[PDB]
Amino acid sequence: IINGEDCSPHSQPWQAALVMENELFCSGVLVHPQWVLSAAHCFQNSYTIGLGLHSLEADQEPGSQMVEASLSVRHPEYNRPLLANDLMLIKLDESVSESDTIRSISIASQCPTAGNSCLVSGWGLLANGRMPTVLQCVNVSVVSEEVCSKLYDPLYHPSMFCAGGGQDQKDSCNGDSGGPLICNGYLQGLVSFGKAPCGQVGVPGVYTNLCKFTEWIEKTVQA
Amino acid sequence: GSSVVVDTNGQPVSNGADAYYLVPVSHGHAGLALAKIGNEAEPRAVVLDPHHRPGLPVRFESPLFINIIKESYFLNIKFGPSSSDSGVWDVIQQDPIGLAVKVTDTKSLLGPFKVEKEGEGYKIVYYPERGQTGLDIGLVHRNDKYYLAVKDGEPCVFKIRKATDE
Ligand SMILES: [Cl-]
Ligand SMILES: [Cl-]
Repeated sequence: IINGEDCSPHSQPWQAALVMENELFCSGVLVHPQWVLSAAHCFQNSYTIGLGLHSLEADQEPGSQMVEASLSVRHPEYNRPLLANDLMLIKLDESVSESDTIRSISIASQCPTAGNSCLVSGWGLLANGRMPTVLQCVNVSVVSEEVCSKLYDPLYHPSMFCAGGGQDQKDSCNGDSGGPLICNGYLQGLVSFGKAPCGQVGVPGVYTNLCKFTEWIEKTVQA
Repeated sequence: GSSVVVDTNGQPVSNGADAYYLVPVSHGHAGLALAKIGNEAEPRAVVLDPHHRPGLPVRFESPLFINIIKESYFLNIKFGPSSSDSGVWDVIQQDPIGLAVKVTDTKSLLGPFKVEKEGEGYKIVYYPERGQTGLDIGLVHRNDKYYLAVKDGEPCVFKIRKATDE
């Protein structure tokens, strides 16, 4: 997260840390008591997931849980076209009890509105190139489909939308992949990809356009 | 595919943030360098040079907001610091080498390389058009130099050493 600040502790209780030998490599978003949504590019054959976290040390976070998952489903059109359809659903080996620090979030059914200010949270790199010790929060604004396709064609696809690129240089960065973009109370996007380096004026990041997938997500969760 | 690329200490190779030596597993005496090819006056081709080890360090970059690299990712590979796009690898037809690894000053959003497990280490594979079929990067001996170039089925195998000696 570039140019953001510590989230208020546990203010993003749907946030999931995917960790590999105790290091975070992606986030995810709890969308049901037994399912975390993440970027398809974060796929692994199995997961250790951290829920209820703020710092990444579970032993220092009352209410947190470190849970195992083996099953995940990438969207069947992931990466056709390249980078597109970037979402997958991870099935937790058991459902979690929701509380005030571990809770799922509803997915937006309407598509993003150009111009709207939204929030992104994650534990990826800061402006100075280091990893933060606690979850970072930043606002970024949805860019219009016209600007997004202009900057990213031929790789712009409507399974994506752009946000950020402002003079304020607020953006996602490496390690933020898979985590949430929240608009107007709902999960609108997942951090996906951008052109390096992060936090360039006039270059927005790209997020999975979840309003396109609500049916697949529901069907997958129910099957 | 879903395999994470690791360095010689077993840690995930980072996405762009760190530099690494590509160390040949059967030619540990040699290292990557730039040399002249055809009639050019500036050295723009990448060779395995017996005089330099561990050679020029590289960075592996993906547009994905993840800080690890998987073998299935399309990657740019580049010499130099992250802030520079002057040592970006591309594969360019050049006689009589063939499809030679060369350095350029422009980067696409998605590069055309993958790093894929091979033998005891990894080979570099070039995907013309970023399609499904990849061509192994191996060595072409010409004019007293060993040029990195396509040699499908005959990859130069490397291990990846984080460049903390600098
Ligand atoms: Cl070594
Ligand atoms: Cl010529």
